[PDB]
Amino acid sequence: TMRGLLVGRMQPFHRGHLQVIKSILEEVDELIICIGSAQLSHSIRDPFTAGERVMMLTKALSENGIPASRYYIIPVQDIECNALWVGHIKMLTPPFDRVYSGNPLVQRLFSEDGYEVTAPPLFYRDRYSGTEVRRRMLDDGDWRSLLPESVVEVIDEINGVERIKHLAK
Amino acid sequence: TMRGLLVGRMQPFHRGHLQVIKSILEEVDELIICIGSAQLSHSIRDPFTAGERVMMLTKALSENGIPASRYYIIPVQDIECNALWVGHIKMLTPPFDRVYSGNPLVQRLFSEDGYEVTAPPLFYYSGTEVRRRMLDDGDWRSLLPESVVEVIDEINGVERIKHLAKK
Amino acid sequence: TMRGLLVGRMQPFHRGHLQVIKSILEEVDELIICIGSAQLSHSIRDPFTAGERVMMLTKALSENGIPASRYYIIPVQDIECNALWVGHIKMLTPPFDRVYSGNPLVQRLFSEDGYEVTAPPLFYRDRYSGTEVRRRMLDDGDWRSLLPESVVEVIDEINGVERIKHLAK
Amino acid sequence: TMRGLLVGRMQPFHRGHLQVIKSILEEVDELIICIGSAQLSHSIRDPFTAGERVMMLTKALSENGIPASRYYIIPVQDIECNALWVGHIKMLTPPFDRVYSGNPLVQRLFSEDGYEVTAPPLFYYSGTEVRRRMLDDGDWRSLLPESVVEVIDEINGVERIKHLAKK
Amino acid sequence: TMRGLLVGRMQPFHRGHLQVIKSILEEVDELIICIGSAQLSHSIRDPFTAGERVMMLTKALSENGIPASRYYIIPVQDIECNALWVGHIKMLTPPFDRVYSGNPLVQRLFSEDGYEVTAPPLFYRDRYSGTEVRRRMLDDGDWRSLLPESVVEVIDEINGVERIKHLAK
Amino acid sequence: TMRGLLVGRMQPFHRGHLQVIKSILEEVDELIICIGSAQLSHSIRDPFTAGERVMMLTKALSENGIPASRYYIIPVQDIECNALWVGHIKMLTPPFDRVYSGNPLVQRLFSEDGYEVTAPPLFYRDRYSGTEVRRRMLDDGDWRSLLPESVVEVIDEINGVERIKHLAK
Ligand SMILES: NC(=O)c1ccc[n+]([C@@H]2O[C@H](COP(=O)([O-])OP(=O)(O)OC[C@H]3O[C@@H](n4cnc5c(N)ncnc54)[C@H](OP(=O)(O)O)[C@@H]3O)[C@@H](O)[C@H]2O)c1
Ligand SMILES: NC(=O)c1ccc[n+]([C@@H]2O[C@H](COP(=O)([O-])OP(=O)(O)OC[C@H]3O[C@@H](n4cnc5c(N)ncnc54)[C@H](OP(=O)(O)O)[C@@H]3O)[C@@H](O)[C@H]2O)c1
Ligand SMILES: NC(=O)c1ccc[n+]([C@@H]2O[C@H](COP(=O)([O-])OP(=O)(O)OC[C@H]3O[C@@H](n4cnc5c(N)ncnc54)[C@H](OP(=O)(O)O)[C@@H]3O)[C@@H](O)[C@H]2O)c1
Ligand SMILES: NC(=O)c1ccc[n+]([C@@H]2O[C@H](COP(=O)([O-])OP(=O)(O)OC[C@H]3O[C@@H](n4cnc5c(N)ncnc54)[C@H](OP(=O)(O)O)[C@@H]3O)[C@@H](O)[C@H]2O)c1
Ligand SMILES: NC(=O)c1ccc[n+]([C@@H]2O[C@H](COP(=O)([O-])OP(=O)(O)OC[C@H]3O[C@@H](n4cnc5c(N)ncnc54)[C@H](OP(=O)(O)O)[C@@H]3O)[C@@H](O)[C@H]2O)c1
Ligand SMILES: NC(=O)c1ccc[n+]([C@@H]2O[C@H](COP(=O)([O-])OP(=O)(O)OC[C@H]3O[C@@H](n4cnc5c(N)ncnc54)[C@H](OP(=O)(O)O)[C@@H]3O)[C@@H](O)[C@H]2O)c1
Repeated sequence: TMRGLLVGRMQPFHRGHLQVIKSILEEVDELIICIGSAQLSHSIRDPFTAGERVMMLTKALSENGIPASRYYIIPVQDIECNALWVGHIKMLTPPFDRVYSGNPLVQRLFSEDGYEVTAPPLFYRDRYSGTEVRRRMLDDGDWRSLLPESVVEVIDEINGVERIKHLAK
Repeated sequence: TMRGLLVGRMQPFHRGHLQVIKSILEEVDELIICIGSAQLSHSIRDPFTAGERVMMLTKALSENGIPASRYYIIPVQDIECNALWVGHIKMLTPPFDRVYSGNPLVQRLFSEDGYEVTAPPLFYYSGTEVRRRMLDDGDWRSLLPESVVEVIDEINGVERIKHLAKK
Repeated sequence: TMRGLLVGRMQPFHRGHLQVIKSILEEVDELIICIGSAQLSHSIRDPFTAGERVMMLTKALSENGIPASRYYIIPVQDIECNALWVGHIKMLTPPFDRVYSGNPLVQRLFSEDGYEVTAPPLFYRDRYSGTEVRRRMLDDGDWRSLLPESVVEVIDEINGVERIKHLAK
Repeated sequence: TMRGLLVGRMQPFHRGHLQVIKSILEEVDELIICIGSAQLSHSIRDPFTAGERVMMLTKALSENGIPASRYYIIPVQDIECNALWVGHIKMLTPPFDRVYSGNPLVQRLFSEDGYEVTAPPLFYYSGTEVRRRMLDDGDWRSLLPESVVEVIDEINGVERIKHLAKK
Repeated sequence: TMRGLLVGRMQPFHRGHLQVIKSILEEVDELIICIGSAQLSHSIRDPFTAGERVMMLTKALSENGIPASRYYIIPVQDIECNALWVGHIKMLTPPFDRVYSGNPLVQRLFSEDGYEVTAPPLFYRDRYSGTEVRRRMLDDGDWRSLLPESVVEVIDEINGVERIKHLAK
Repeated sequence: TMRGLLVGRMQPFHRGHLQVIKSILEEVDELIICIGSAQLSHSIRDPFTAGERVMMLTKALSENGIPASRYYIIPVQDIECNALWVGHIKMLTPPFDRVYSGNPLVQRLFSEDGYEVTAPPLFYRDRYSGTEVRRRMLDDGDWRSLLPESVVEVIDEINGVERIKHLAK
């Protein structure tokens, strides 16, 4: 059993993330998906709580017919010590074989701990990113079209738009 | 629409826990399952890491016919302040309506925060017996779902607990 | 200006504590009162939150005609490092000259940091202590008579008795 | 019976803050005053310790005619999780009914937790001006209650901030 | 370069520890010595601070002619997650190859992380242990004969006996 | 016995630091050397772990013939409360008499706690500083000539150049 790992803030989870995830699922048996910076919420850059993001991911992966036997969803708080972050991830996750990240720090930390590391198989453009999603939530643009419907429903339930607009005053 | 919450150490996850979970799923649309004391591992009482327990639960709920749309699995570290623990849980979980616990402290903490609280529908198969059988070469496997046994083989759980029990 | 310091869990604040406080106020201009183990609540030994204990002290000292200019009330969480606890107290409090404690560890920590340390001027018996108060709350004894009335009112408002009884099941 | 809450860094406590407080006390029976960012000291922006600020507030509210039965003064450290901060405040404070803040984050956090929230009744005297005058030998004293000036003399606040502003 | 690691509380550092250290130095080029439970001080079981123990070890190893090029002395606080403790040690130390410990937990944690683990080459009897040292400090026994002279000098300077006696009241 | 204290990040330890250390050793019997920001690693500004820096200092001071009896090397994590940092240092170190620092904050914190504070006896120019070392590591300049040979050897073993280059992508 070959297990990959992916880590991202997912503020919020959007179609870009999902596309990356599906691409990774072509080359691993199971994917561990870590929601990074789980401690950060209620800012313009990081509006949603760990729990809200768990909800988004859990619903999105279920709505798209990905079998539950092929993924794990795990919130992970940042820590002060970079040299310990890999150990922190390992404690919170099933054993894994390969890490997917385009981030140099994430790459290097996992590589120094002896893991295989590769870039994600797909890169999405800025117009489909979290920054664009949040900007559209703020400016009454079409944020919904950038997200799976199951994520839009989470955002409606938790009043995500009202939250982010209030925080931008 | 109606979401329940359950919290336990699950050291390890056994057929008892699964029976309770299925029973709760007859009363709620979705169940949030929190793995408590996520920080504790590598002792006789708490042998498995948070990650290992996430793995056990994820596999066990998938192997049994439970749709993924009906549960969430969330590791939760203990904190020093009891008066903050409910807030900690809330931050880490989807919104929920009702808590299932037989533990007086858990009940009272959630009750003071305005949640409906009730005992689990079923009382049972115990973690103490599972761990004792792992230590004494008893039939621990029969107390667990097969998917959990497979996790324990992969992570060398028995060897771990036996080593930790030395002098 | 001569400033004393006193530290206790005050679970809850009872007439014994108050008697000690009044005795200390005969020999200092101002008394800093620290509520220790501020992080502990919702147990048989430590039922009340920091905030609840602040309330108890603030009300009790006001009801008994002690002028506000003569005291400070400060919640203090325990820390893991004993060697740092005095520094932690100092950061959270006004400057002070003398510490009142009968506890050997508290005495020694403050003495090693160069403070004058003395035992409290009065010692109350076990039958008037927090242990007796909590035991009476549990067993339907006369807990009210061990407390100032203003503290009884705090306990009624926060449902302290119901809390402690539930926790003892 | 009706309890308000106010939160600010109070670096230092000045006549502005006191005016706001007196104005709030016309609308509530009791006011909980939280000294925020209690962990920050010894910078140009945040020169004073939690303890020093507790001292300033305690003395200033006593010197002005405010009865002790009408307020509580509580230092509160910042925490990493915004979603926990309200729970943190609640643990450290008496129960309260209404929050006074002009800060959008503070407003929204308390509002999501079910509290009534409103802007302070008065907008003003600023901490930035006080600190600038301490640094540049201006008339900082006139911006503060006399009891606060006395705290700052005792703790050598001016000398501290001047030393910290060096190269 | 073959590097060993040893970890102990060293409350205080005594001749037994030193004997073990010298035996280990016959088998490795360099020895990393970690002072565990660095956060604990001012109790009967753990009287000395991290700093005081660093002082004891530094002085003792220098007085006994062990070259400075052959050891490292590193204080290490305990952490709540056993699954992170090895990562915590690794962050605070030079790279190492082999761990010396008789403790089952320490053995298993390091072993799971891929390190070679072995028992210490020598075991000292109870009569020469920290427990006996501390007991003799309390009861006016001959504690000095159980410690290197350089450690005795540290304990005199920091008033260690006076401390532990006060804490036992 | 007169004991000084020095604190710096030492990212990495270079000849400038060593020169300052030797100058201080003309004025004190013993020097406590604290490695500050011990929690920070794996960034352009702070590339090396606490352990790696302990290794650099231990090797450099031993290669240059400074007797082991004249120094202590101690990693110190930053903390959020400036008013506690001196207490944190004191817990982790032997007792000391005088602090050497050019940093206003460090000076004032120690000074408020009653310590004698002075500037270091020597100031090295920017061209010999950590910033210049790290810049040369990144840009294939002569970084080696700015460090003691023992430190170069540490950096080769831990692949420090490869690390910092990867982190700069
Ligand atoms: N010491 C520690 O605690 C530590 C150390 C290292 C990393 N971490 C954490 O690990 C998490 C992940 O690190 P990160 O740097 O990747 O943070 P991140 O928040 O996930 O940022 C990565 C950036 O790249 C974008 N991105 C990710 N995958 C992409 C793809 N396939 N194509 C295009 N753009 C892509 C993201 O866009 P979107 O805005 O669309 O998501 C985001 O703008 C973070 O929470 C970080 O804080 C923690
Ligand atoms: N401040 C804080 O951090 C805080 C505050 C409150 C609670 N917590 C945490 O929350 C968790 C919940 O506490 P808990 O005591 O309920 O969990 P627990 O540690 O799993 O203990 C419950 C005990 O009752 C058993 N049990 C649970 N459900 C049962 C059922 N339906 N029938 C029969 N037996 C049942 C368990 O058996 P098994 O061994 O077989 O599972 C276990 O022995 C703990 O991890 C605790 O640390 C933390
Ligand atoms: N590292 C750290 O964080 C650290 C280090 C040292 C101390 N502390 C904290 O400092 C606080 C105070 O320490 P403590 O040992 O005094 O704890 P404590 O909870 O205040 O206990 C002292 C005991 O003596 C009793 N007592 C106090 N004053 C008395 C008097 N005048 N006459 C008779 N009985 C009296 C108290 O009785 P009642 O039950 O009636 O109150 C209690 O039973 C605690 O919260 C402790 O945790 C923390
Ligand atoms: N997660 C967390 O830990 C968390 C989350 C939210 C907030 N907080 C904390 O809570 C505190 C509250 O935030 P805050 O931004 O309101 O406090 P703040 O840091 O005091 O900032 C408010 C600013 O507005 C000014 N101000 C306040 N009330 C005013 C009034 N009635 N009229 C005119 N100006 C007024 C203050 O001036 P002066 O300088 O003169 O006082 C200050 O410049 C902060 O310490 C923050 O760190 C923490
Ligand atoms: N999660 C975590 O933070 C974590 C996990 C594992 C371990 N640790 C820490 O690691 C450190 C070391 O663990 P430990 O279990 O070895 O603790 P320890 O307290 O340093 O040693 C345990 C006992 O063994 C004795 N001993 C050690 N070496 C001996 C020898 N060669 N011959 C005879 N007796 C010997 C010690 O004697 P003396 O009294 O003479 O010293 C002590 O009584 C501790 O600080 C522990 O807290 C931390
Ligand atoms: N609350 C807290 O946790 C707290 C409070 C205060 C300070 N600290 C910590 O204390 C440590 C030391 O503070 P610092 O401000 O001195 O930081 P630093 O980063 O160690 O030094 C500051 C700068 O001064 C340079 N420098 C040092 N000594 C010099 C000399 N003799 N001649 C010329 N340049 C010299 C350093 O050069 P190089 O680049 O060559 O090294 C560096 O560029 C830091 O780790 C800091 O984080 C922590």
